[PDB]
Amino acid sequence: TDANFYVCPPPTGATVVQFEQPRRCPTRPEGQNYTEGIAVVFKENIAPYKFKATMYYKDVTVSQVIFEDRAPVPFEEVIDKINAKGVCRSTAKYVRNNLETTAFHRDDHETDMELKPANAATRTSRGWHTTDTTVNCIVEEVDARSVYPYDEFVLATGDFVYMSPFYGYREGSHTEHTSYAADRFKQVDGFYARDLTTKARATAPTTRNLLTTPKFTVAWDWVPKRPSVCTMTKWQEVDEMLRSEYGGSFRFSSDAISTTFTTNLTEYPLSRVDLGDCIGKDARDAMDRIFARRYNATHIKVGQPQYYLANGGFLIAYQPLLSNTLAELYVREHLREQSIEFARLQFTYNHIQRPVNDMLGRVAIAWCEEQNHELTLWNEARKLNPNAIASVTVGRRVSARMLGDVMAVSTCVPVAADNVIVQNSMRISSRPGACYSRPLVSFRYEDQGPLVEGQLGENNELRLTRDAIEPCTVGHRRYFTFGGGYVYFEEYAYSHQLSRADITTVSTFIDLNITMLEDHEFVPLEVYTRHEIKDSGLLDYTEVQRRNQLHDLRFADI
Amino acid sequence: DIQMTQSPSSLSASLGERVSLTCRASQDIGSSLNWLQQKPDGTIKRLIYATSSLDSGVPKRFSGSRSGSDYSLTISSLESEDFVDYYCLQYASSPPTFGGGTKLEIK
Amino acid sequence: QVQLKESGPGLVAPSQSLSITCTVSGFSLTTYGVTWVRQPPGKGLEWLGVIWGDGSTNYHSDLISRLSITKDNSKSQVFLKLSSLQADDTATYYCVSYYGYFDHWGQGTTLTVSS
Ligand SMILES: *[C@@H]1O[C@H](CO)[C@@H](O[C@@H]2O[C@H](CO)[C@@H](O[C@@H]3O[C@H](CO)[C@@H](O)[C@H](O)[C@@H]3O)[C@H](O)[C@H]2NC(C)=O)[C@H](O)[C@H]1NC(C)=O
Ligand SMILES: *[C@@H]1O[C@H](CO)[C@@H](O[C@@H]2O[C@H](CO)[C@@H](O)[C@H](O)[C@H]2NC(C)=O)[C@H](O)[C@H]1NC(C)=O
Ligand SMILES: *[C@@H]1O[C@H](CO)[C@@H](O)[C@H](O)[C@H]1NC(C)=O
Ligand SMILES: *[C@@H]1O[C@H](CO)[C@@H](O)[C@H](O)[C@H]1NC(C)=O
Repeated sequence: TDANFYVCPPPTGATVVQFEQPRRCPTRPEGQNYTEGIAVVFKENIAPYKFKATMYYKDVTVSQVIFEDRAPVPFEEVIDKINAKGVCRSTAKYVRNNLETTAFHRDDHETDMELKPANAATRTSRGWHTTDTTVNCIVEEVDARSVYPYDEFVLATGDFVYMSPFYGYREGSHTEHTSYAADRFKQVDGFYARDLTTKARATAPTTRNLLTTPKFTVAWDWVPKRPSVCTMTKWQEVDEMLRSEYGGSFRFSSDAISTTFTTNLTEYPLSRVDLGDCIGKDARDAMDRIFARRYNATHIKVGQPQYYLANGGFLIAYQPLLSNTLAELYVREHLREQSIEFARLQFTYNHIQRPVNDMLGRVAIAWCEEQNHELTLWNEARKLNPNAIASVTVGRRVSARMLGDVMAVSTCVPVAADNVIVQNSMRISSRPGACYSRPLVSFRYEDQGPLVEGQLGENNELRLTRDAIEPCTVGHRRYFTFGGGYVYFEEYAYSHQLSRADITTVSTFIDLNITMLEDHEFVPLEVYTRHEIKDSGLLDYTEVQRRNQLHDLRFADI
Repeated sequence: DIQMTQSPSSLSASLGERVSLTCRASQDIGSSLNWLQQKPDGTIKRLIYATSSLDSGVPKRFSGSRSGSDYSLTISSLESEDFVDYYCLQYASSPPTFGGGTKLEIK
Repeated sequence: QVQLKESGPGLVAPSQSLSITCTVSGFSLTTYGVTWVRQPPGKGLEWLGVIWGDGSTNYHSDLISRLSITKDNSKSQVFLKLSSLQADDTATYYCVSYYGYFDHWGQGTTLTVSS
């Protein structure tokens, strides 16, 4: 078998995911009225609306070697030159030194030229341009997303558009939010699209919107707003959650959520809203399902469920429970007082509540300490390799990088293994003494498509930039992941390919049956007579920490 | 779901008389409300959209407005053809729901 | 300009599966959706479902178990399906586009369920 390759692009920042941090676990339990039970937490339905938008812009530069900037394209040029004929006007207008100025392509004359598809781009992010003073016209199709407020929508490039995607004039959408002058927007009725790759023209009309931002022109199809779905969505069904009362506020804790919620001790009147049919129905249905799964044989329900609004925008549904052993103590004590109703009886017998408070207290503290141990370790690995940590946290291969203290994320494009080829050598002939640290690769996004140049990354990743170069060494030997198996390289030359099952695996935590042997270092004689560094494998943490120390010494020498 | 209540179920008026209808929503729907008209043969036509925005080519006599949680439709002068069915419709929350309907008859 | 026309059997037996196709022109189905509405004899209108530009669809809670809608973008036709038809299913079905919110409506087809 062979795994699919991935060409992960660099995220621009359209999607930023903050990540949780450690907490202050109490040294000794202090919460009152401890109790276990089932819970279902609901998150605010952000209602993400995704759509594709076309971006237009031009580039202008001076041939003397200066003054390079970007500017948008007017509306008439997009709907007449580009839409009707797929061509861009040669002349371009811009502001230079706070003064109106113009330019032309090679200063030839006022003419028109057709647009051509981008050389590499992506199959899902098609783009076009007029050329691979100088003027260039560029048109690109990118994705866009909007949230419940629908006041702004972010493009795939990371730039926000302060305007509602549903704004228009066809269906009285003038009331929609907008932050641009009336002269900066235009809507066309009966508009027909034209795929520049084929120029076959659209088959049916689609009203098109057009906006001109200070840096580019954006256009998207105006679609009526869909009916609003339920305002809340099930975030996660908690199998077990402990509730504690302290400081006039409840405290909910779990082992899987890794977060503590706080409420005002008053049940939110869910009945006040007619959405109970969406939340009350889904919530109650989950309580019985979880209860029948494991609590039907050992626990008993205590009254009807409860709903509370927690800090951060979460709605927590609750169903307090108590073990059969604790139930025996309550009924036994109740019989003494008599000389069946668990509600309005729990927390009454202080002597019976004293041991359970301490018992459940250790469980809550244990989860908090364990979660802090995992959170601090997870956060460190996240900074060390956001690609692997981001991919596992979402269940699919994903690209990500840290934009300071927040992590930007984007999706990766997969490519089949039969569409990639690896070069036979990793040495660069342009300059001796330097060679690529990883094998070079050439591939195509799809079968029969154009070939592109790139470099092999980690975990079948395909890098579009060939920059992983390093001073070369003697006795080189490395294994690189390539599809299902591995590709072996020695002395910066392709040797052969081997499968995944041809190498010893240590899947288990501890394996003492490794038939290892005392390796004897064998260095070529050129290391002594020519003083050329010998191979040392990838840099260990101390090696990189020690390697930069030498750089400081070299700088001091200089 | 949002339930729409239309009143009156029926109305009596003379030719050229000024009449008005009212439709109330159980929950807030904003300006997302439309008024429809059905011909005797079953043909359905839209009169007012998005709360008081006259439809393309609709007669000027038709109109609409909002008053708090109550939405209404008004006809300046009634013609012999306007004596047909009318229904209020909302589309703010899923699923869209129609009103109880109103029939206009001669007085 | 936009127009919609329905096409169905007109008469069907109870407990069988219904099939109606609505031909629409004036807008692309790849970007805009189509809604279905019915009206039994003497009663008001009733919403059935809707199919947006994408493959997503929404159905009424009283007909989700039996209602099903599909489409073809090349032919600009939307297929309506309804299984396990009862006696009260007799009603005039209409297909209403989303070029607007509910701007254009079709003529409608009168369907009757009886053996
Ligand atoms: C738990 O209860 C506290 C205390 O009642 C809630 O905090 C209170 O929240 C309200 C809004 O819900 C705040 O009122 C607003 O405050 C400012 C002026 O302070 C102003 O923007 C508005 O005119 C309005 O009055 C109120 O100040 C605030 N009180 C305190 C002491 O912070 C809290 O929201 C409740 N939490 C939950 C999760 O239900
Ligand atoms: C733990 O729960 C018990 C039972 O609800 C609370 O004791 C009651 O408190 C109310 C006021 O909140 C009094 O009117 C009752 O008389 C108390 N006793 C009973 C038997 O209901 C107790 O306050 C809770 N503990 C904390 C720390 O809030
Ligand atoms: C709980 O267990 C009892 C005893 O076996 C059984 O009769 C009952 O159906 C169970 N209830 C649920 C909801 O699983
Ligand atoms: C090899 O594995 C066997 C079990 O298969 C184990 O008992 C034995 O100790 C292992 N030998 C070494 C040297 O680790």
